[PDB]
Amino acid sequence: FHSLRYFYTAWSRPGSGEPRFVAVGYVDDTQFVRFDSDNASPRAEPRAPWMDLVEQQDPQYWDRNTRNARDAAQTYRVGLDNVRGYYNQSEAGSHTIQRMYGCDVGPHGRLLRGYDQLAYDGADYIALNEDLRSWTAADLAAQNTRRKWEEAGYAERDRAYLEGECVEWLLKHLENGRETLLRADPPKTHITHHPISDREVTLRCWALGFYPEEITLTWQHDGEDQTQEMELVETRPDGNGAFQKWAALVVPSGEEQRYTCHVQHEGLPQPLTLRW
Amino acid sequence: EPRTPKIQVYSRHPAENGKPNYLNCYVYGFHPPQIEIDLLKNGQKMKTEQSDLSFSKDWSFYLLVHTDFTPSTVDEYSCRVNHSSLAAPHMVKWDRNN
Amino acid sequence: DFANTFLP
Repeated sequence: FHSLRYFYTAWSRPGSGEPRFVAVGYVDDTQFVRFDSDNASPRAEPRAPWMDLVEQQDPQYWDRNTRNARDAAQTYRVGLDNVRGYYNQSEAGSHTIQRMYGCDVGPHGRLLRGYDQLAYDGADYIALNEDLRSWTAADLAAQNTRRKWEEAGYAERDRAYLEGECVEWLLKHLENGRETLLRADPPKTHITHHPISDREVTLRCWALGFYPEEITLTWQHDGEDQTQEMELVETRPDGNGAFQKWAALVVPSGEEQRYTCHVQHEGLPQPLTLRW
Repeated sequence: EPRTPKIQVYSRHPAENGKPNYLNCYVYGFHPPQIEIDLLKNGQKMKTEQSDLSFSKDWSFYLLVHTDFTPSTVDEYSCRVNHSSLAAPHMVKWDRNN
Repeated sequence: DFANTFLP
């Protein structure tokens, strides 16, 4: 399946200026949009190639999304003071509101899940339920928001976007961005070798330039899986729009040939098996 | 209560010398969002570009900071991160094979 | 498009 997701962060800056508001959109693992409220006359801006064509495909796209983000930044600067009062916090400290919303779509452009979720200082605050008719508030302070949103009928407007508009734009981005988004790039894999002592040696299994981010790297010894024994770094961006990961075992010297690295990724034909 | 940034320093492409490359400092898993990230050439600061702030499912932020860089057969590259979860800035050196 | 934003 494919997903369109937006990530909002807003935070107060006591003693330095107004609150800051940053928005980024993503189709799957590719960022296509940003907004930063700290620019003079902040505009929504393209972060992926196919977005430099939306101006001729939808002549109003930038103006209405700019407008939308600017109102969002204004709404949350007030939301920061509302929520701070809910928790009876002073104006001295900085605090953070985050929002994550978007849609998961399977084949034939059909909606799987919609979601809209908010965090305050990094903890769950309020979330739209899977049925998109209702809200879950994480604590008593967030029930202030729940009652407001329920009375005002906001879940229905959220559902309207998530079911109609979120889906339609996922499709448009997928199609207009076919070459970037619909690709699956295999990893480029190799094994390096570092000894530490004479009874032990580090074997590091590398995966470079793959898209999407989803990947599994597994080390086996004689077919028995070494997951509990290995060192996996968290998958990292390569900076060109793909990702890197490595897995490493420390193995008895001389026995290198009894360890295999299994690599699974969505655009490999078959899971690969590598040795040194 | 702040969340401490994890920090990876690496090169986009497997490093050979004479090749101008891209040095990445990827810092992730942290909170609150205010943070400072620089790359340093032999201890002295560089000029880089920084990704747009985003966050993961657990609400922790991640940033990528990157610049053009040319390796040497010996020369020293590091990334300095300051965050409220740290008593002072941390500096992590870019090494050969990680 | 961005969704609408609702006031906490």
